Amino acid sequence: DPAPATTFAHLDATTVLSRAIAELGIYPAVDPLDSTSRIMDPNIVGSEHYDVARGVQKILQDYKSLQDIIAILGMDELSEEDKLTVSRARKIQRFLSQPFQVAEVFTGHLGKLVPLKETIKGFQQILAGEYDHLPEQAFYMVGPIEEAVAKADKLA
Amino acid sequence: TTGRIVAVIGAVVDVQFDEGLPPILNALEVQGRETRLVLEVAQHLGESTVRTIAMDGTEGLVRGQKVLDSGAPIRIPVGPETLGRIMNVIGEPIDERGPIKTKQFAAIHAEAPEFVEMSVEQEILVTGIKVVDLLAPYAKGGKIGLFGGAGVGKTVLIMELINNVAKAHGGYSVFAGVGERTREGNDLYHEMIESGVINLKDATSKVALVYGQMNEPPGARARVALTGLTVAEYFRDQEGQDVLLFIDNIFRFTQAGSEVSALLGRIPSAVGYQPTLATDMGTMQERITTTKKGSITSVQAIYVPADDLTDPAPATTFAHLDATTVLSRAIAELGIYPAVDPLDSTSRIMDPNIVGSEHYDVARGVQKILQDYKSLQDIIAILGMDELSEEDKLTVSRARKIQRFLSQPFQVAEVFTGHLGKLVPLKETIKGFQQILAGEYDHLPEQAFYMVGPIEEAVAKADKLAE
Amino acid sequence: TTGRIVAVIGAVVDVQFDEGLPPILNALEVQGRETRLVLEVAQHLGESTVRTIAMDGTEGLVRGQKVLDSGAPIRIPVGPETLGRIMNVIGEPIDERGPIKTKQFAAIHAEAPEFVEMSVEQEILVTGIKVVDLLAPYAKGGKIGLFGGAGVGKTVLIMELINNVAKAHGGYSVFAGVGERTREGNDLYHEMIESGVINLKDATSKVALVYGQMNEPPGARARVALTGLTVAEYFRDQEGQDVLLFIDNIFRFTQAGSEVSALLGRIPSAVGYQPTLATDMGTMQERITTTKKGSITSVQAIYVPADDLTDPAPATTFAHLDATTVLSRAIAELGIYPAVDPLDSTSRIMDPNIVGSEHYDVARGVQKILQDYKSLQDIIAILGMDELSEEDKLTVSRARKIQRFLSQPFQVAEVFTGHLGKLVPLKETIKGFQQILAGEYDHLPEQAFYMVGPIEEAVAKADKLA
Amino acid sequence: DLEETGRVLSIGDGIARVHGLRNVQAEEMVEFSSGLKGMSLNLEPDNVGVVVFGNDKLIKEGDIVKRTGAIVDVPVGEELLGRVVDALGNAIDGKGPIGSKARRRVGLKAPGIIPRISVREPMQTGIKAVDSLVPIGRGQRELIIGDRQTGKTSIAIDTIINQKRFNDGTDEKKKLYCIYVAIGQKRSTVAQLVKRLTDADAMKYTIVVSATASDAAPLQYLAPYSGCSMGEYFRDNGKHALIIYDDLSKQAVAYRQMSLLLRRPPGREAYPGDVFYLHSRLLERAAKMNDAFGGGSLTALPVIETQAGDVSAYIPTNVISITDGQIFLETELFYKGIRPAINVGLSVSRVGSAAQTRAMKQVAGTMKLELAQYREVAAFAQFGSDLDAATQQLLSRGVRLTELLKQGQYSPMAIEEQVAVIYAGVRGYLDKLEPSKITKFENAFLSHVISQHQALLSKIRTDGKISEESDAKLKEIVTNFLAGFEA
Amino acid sequence: KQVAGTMKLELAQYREVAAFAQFGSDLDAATQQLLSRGVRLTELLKQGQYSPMAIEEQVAVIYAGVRGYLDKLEPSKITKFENAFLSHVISQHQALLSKIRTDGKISEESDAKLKEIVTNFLAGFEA
Amino acid sequence: SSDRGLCGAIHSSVAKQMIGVG
Ligand SMILES: Nc1ncnc2c1ncn2[C@@H]1O[C@H](COP(=O)(O)OP(=O)(O)NP(=O)(O)O)[C@@H](O)[C@H]1O
Ligand SMILES: Nc1ncnc2c1ncn2[C@@H]1O[C@H](COP(=O)(O)OP(=O)(O)O)[C@@H](O)[C@H]1O
Ligand SMILES: [Mg+2]
Ligand SMILES: [Mg+2]
Repeated sequence: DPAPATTFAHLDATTVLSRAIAELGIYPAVDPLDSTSRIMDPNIVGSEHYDVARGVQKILQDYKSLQDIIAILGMDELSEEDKLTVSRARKIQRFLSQPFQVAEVFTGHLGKLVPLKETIKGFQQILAGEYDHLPEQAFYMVGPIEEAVAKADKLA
Repeated sequence: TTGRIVAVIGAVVDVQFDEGLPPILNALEVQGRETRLVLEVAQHLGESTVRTIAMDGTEGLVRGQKVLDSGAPIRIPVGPETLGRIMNVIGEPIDERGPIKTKQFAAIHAEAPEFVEMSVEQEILVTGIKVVDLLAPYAKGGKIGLFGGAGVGKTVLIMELINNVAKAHGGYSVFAGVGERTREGNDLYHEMIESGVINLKDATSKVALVYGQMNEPPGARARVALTGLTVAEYFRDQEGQDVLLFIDNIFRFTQAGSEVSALLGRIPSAVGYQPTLATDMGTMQERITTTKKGSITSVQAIYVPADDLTDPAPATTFAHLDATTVLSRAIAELGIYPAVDPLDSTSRIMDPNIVGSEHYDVARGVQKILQDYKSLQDIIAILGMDELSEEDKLTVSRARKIQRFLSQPFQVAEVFTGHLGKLVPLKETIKGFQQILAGEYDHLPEQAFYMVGPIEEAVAKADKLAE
Repeated sequence: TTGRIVAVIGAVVDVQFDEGLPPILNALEVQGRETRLVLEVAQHLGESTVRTIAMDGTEGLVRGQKVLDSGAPIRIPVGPETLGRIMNVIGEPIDERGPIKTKQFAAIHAEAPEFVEMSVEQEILVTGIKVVDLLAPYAKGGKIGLFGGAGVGKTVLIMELINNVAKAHGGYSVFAGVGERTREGNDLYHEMIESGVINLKDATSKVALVYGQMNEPPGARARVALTGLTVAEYFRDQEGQDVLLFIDNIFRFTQAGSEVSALLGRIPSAVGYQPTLATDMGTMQERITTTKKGSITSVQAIYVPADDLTDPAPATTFAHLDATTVLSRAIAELGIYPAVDPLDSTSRIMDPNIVGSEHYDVARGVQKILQDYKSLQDIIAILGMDELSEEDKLTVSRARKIQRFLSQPFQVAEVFTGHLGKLVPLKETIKGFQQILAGEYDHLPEQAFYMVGPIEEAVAKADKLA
Repeated sequence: DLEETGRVLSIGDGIARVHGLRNVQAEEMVEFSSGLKGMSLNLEPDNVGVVVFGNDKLIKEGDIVKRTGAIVDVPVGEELLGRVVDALGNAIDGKGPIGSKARRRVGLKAPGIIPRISVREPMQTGIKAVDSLVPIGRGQRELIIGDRQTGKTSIAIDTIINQKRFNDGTDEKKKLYCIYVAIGQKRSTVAQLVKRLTDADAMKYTIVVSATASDAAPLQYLAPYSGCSMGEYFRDNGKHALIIYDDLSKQAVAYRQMSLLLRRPPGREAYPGDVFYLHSRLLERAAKMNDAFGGGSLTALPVIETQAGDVSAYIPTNVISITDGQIFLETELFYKGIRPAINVGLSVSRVGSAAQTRAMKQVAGTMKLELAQYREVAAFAQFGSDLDAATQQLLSRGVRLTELLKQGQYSPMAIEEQVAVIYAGVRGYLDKLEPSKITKFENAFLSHVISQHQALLSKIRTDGKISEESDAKLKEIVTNFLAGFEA
Repeated sequence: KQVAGTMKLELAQYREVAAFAQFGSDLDAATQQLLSRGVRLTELLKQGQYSPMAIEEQVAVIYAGVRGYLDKLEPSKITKFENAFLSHVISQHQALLSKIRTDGKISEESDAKLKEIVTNFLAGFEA
Repeated sequence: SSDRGLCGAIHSSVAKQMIGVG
């Protein structure tokens, strides 16, 4: 639409929210492949931050490309390599969600603030395959990665 | 009689005449310009004011500037003396080689040849291009159209046709650059000096050139096709000769008109076009024809806006042709060149009583296997190749090979392919495809058939791919 | 008074009057013509000039040609004398049987019955057709969407509704052919004559016919529905009847409105429809209703452009429908007549608060069993019939019996078939289907319920077979 | 005299704004001082908007325009037969003046509701797919529709060519005069058209009305009506006429040009609000007259070009809804080898059986059913090896009837030749024959029955159907032939 | 041109075949080679920002790919290879790059020198 | 298992557990 379309070029960082992401219960409903920042640059944020980000984005994009196949035929027709991208991506999607202090009435969780270093580490670790043993739901609506672990344990 | 400019909005100029009113289509001459500025009368507005479109830029024009009625439409030089020469919309030489010393001139507006002047003769014009020759062959004196969106291969294909057909043509050729790239005109000009079809030193030139490219304002692109056409019309009648007419790109005639349509006070028709789109095209296209007096083989590159063949412009053009070559971006995206859609290209002479039942039966066989493969594509693409009948996967492998055997390295395309260009005679094209259909090369791999000339080269390449 | 033509642009004519102006919606008679040329005032342009929409061709008209203001809208002959007659939009007979001798005339534009004039109650208008009355029943003064087309027994269903409404409710019918194809209007005419609902000899005619044919100007086609409705309004207002009004077809009413609107220079709305789409539809549909005096119940054939139910035309129409009768080509091929799809056809009044708990639960039970029967049909082609459970064998049996008991011979189709027609009362319809579900006729053969009226004839047919 | 004459105020794009002419009638033919005609489509308070029948260069501001007492009518009659004329009935074949003795207005009301009887008499196309599954009757309007280059004109040409077998005959009832209206086409395309009809010996009973791409918009607009009135002459005089409008898509475009430039309001796709009316009033003039009116008939085959299969676009929607049925052609059927490219699932004639003879009626019902049963299972084919014999049979019978509906161009068949061919398929004689061999089989089989069983073909015609005796005959002809075929 | 002259059409055929083979079903030696080559060139065409490459360095990198010398190197290693390879030829072989740049071509001598560099480097790299 | 796929996790399930049949 002309109005939003024209606004993009006025911004140094865009957060694009998506109704489809919201409807999946993912809040904040950020489209992690449509939101950009002019400082997402290895020379500004450092190569580690930059690499984890590009990594997360690649696994999410790879997941997205597999979704036509998944919707018709389902999980079962995927190679073992694809099933792993799907499972890691789905855990990453969930770990992108976060309980807001301001939205506590709606989440039913206590609002959380994750320091940058711990954000990088949590996703760095999911990408490294370190929690391929943990269930999806454990990554949903938590703060730091430690909370995901403790949530997995509590799922007995 | 003398008139005065009263309004200038873009290409559209209003001129008031106190005495005699110039009739519609008349060429007016703007006084006090460095270079000749022609205005063509479009409408009589009332109150002794005519509305005109300009044939060159209107910058510098002043309200009140004097304008003279020439007394006639735009008249251009026609005859042998236009051969080897480059003209613009208004018949001025643009090759810096001086005057075009013709005995006679012709108005660029003229009536279409009557129904009684029509010919029904149609014999095949072989090109050496596999997909064309096999599936949708050209006829001598016929109207040929090359449809395609942006960058799919219209011009390369038309340059290959000039290479394969015009170079060795006995009579005369006309090439009309219509709203296209100046770079391509310079390219073509120097390639024809090189090949001798244009000679700058003697009188052996066989090609007249007429150019009104996309650096020109719309009035010029709107008429420059008429200019080329008129040159060809002369060679057809006043010499009775076999004329080749090439136009790249005839859409630009229609686009030009759409550019000025609103300033001429028209309610837009669908998709932003002039309401007159079809009649405009009609009185133009009906002149591009073979008659009893002589033969024009016309090849017209036809731009397809937004890749959409239903766009009023290309859609209305189809009915004017005897053979249609349709280019596709989906096919070109595959590396298949020429990017001819073998299921969307047609010819009037694709008839067993004309090409013989052998040519016909193979052509229809080729299309059937491509249509069958197409009808399986989206299906097996998600449901598995192994779940197929042993004769289904035989058509799938054969169609995939035929798809590739339809591709061809063009002489004109050497800078794009890295392959030497190939010309394939008709019988060899028929034979080759006939053979793949009969199962004769199921042992050969797909890629052997990709980007080659005759079928023996598919065999040679198969040996080279082994080791 | 008398005005002069100042402009003619196709079917739009501008008339200038020297004294008082005809108000909008007035009919104007053009002078100096072979046949009548009515112009309907659409706007007051200022400067004593009105813009009109022509009810026929404007070929031959001169600027200056005299035009007589009739003083009112289009007024047409109304009453029992219009029955069995065919008229056009402006009230003229087009059946070549001479003048329509009515004492009354009525203006084709009238406002909807006022809020106080409304019935606060919803009643079934019993058709005596089993599928309709049981599963998707008609509402007194409501609107029904008829989905069908050719070959599905549509003309027979119409002719029978005309018949059954006269027989059960003492109500007359009106058929309004909006965009009637001339060929099909003739055929329809003779089919009615052949079936009896029109009678040229005596005066038993049950339907009045109003044709707005395809080759007529937009205005004519846009107004015929009103003309038809006006005829029908006579029988409600003056004779207290539960009337039937057929509109064939409602989409063409909408499209004529779209055309007229385009001709008057009005900017088109979404999907190119008239900006007044909803009001055009509203001011006509609201006339179809139950008043304190009687009711008009309308059956309206619906074309769904591009098979899009969200298209402005059907969307707007659906706002007014109280039920749908869906005629199915699949159903007809199974020999089931009427070819009503029992699961696709719906009704707003299928509600125990309206039709009663017993009518409701039997219809639901019928729907449930026909829904269940389909679920097992995949297992039918695979496992065969003798692999089902004793409960599931019994549902297949009962559902197959229900399907056939939904078929009904029509009186209007006696000539074609020889079979005697049936009009089943509501209580016998409910009773019949009530008992098949209970398992009171499981012992009976399946073909005994086919082409039968009441459940007693299902028993008499079963006894008759060897 | 500003009552009988006027002067041109402004002229452009085929529209002359004329001052005066106070007495002109709406749609009256006026004349410019150069001799060009015009039609008075807009009568406005201070000008007449005149639509120009020729090139604008010949009209200037201040030119005198005259009412002539002219009337928009066309030459009419049997002297038009074998002739090529323009929109107005002028000869363009160059064989001198039409010898016309009667004239008829181009704009006239269609027969009302009463002068008609049901459509009953077969209008025989000679195309197996059509006569069997989409049958056409005299008085019907049946739409031929599809994207470009799908075979639309061919359906019409073969229909015209077919009538020779009746016109050479001595039964008058069965004869059919043909009118082909070319709208917006190129002259050389029309030439090839008349050449084909001439070689087929079809021109002697055909009138060709042609308003080609360079003819002014109004001529292209009038042409169908002109051709129509020439057919009404036959219809109104106890005779039968066929008219092809090729095409109505182009006619609409031409009228749109005019309405837009007359500054009438644009609607969907920029078409005006009277374009449905334009076509509806043309097509209603096809009719089957009752015996009181001579019993004549006019059958219309309008052609419509769709864009990328969009039957829900504006003009297609109009003409689809106006007509009595549609023959839908498809590109993908065409290249699959299904030619004529008729979609049998979608095509429909609402007249139907009423327009078939008992012989065809018989075999066609079984074919319709078995093709419909085929269509349901059609997708189980290429992805089916482990099918039950019941659905294996439906597929086999289906692919084989599909082959029998294929037909060459320019060779329409007699109804009894058609039933003989369909008989072979519907009775199961070709079930074991390989699909690829069916077309060869039919040609050969038909050549045989025509050569050696003229009396059997004579019988199926005389009897009106296939009797037990004809059935027996066919059984033994087919079986032995098929045996010989697979030898 | 010498190295990239057929590559565009080749990459277009590779992408088509990569899609058609998307379901891992027994492929002939021809298409399996096209796939192997295709995936590898794709890796060579990746590039960071702010370090545009001199033509001769582009040529040497592409050369490695189009001549098949990397057909067995694991695709995920191609980038690490290119930078390693490139820094080697920049310091050690300024003479070869110089000649390619100056002559604007790969002579038969330069071709031989290049093959020797990449094959032996790649082996060292793959230890 | 078998040659034929498109049957859920039949083939993958035994392979995870794992001369073969199918
Ligand atoms: N039964 C048939 N068998 C083989 N070829 C056919 C058949 N019918 C038509 N054709 C050919 O198919 C092409 C298209 O036929 P045509 O009758 O021109 O279709 P159309 O839709 O009228 N084309 P256009 O008006 O140019 O868009 C022509 O080359 C015909 O000769
Ligand atoms: N026959 C061909 N062989 C190889 N490449 C081609 C061919 N035709 C086109 N191409 C590629 O596509 C480009 C666009 O072709 P061109 O003919 O200029 O497009 P247009 O259809 O816009 O005239 C060419 O410059 C070339 O790179
Ligand atoms: Mg080009
Ligand atoms: Mg055609």
